[PDB]
Amino acid sequence: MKLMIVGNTGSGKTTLLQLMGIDVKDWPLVLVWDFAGREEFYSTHPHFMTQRALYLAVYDLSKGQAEVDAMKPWLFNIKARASSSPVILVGTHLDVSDKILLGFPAIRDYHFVNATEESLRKTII
Ligand SMILES: Nc1nc2c(ncn2[C@@H]2O[C@H](COP(=O)(O)OP(=O)(O)O)[C@@H](O)[C@H]2O)c(=O)[nH]1
Repeated sequence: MKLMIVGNTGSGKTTLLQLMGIDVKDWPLVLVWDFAGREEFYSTHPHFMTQRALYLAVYDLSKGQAEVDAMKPWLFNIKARASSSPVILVGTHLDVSDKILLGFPAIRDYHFVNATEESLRKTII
């Protein structure tokens, strides 16, 4: 369960959390979301978490075609949250390797990267 530490900027939130723009920690049940202020707490209304989200669904492409299949449930939950929500599939680990669901969200594009060096970055719109 969650502990949400809310208050205007400057109130003591971060210093209080002595107890042990958004800072999510685990406090050893074991609980902590620490919000800098008003703007940051507003941003996490469920409306925004579901409806103003652009998703990168990232998978490791060198395990095979069961990790494009471990991903279908992600794509199904992404759809449960909001069914119009854009998704960009990215398989990583191109450098190390020898399928793409036409129920699923609006899959915007799909890339094959080596996530480790410069060569997607513009498709992110
Ligand atoms: N060769 C190669 N290694 C990668 C690539 N992407 C991630 N890695 C490595 O694989 C591991 C994956 O870790 P990480 O980036 O933390 O994965 P995360 O759990 O999804 O956040 C790291 O050691 C990376 O150095 C890639 O595209 N190519």
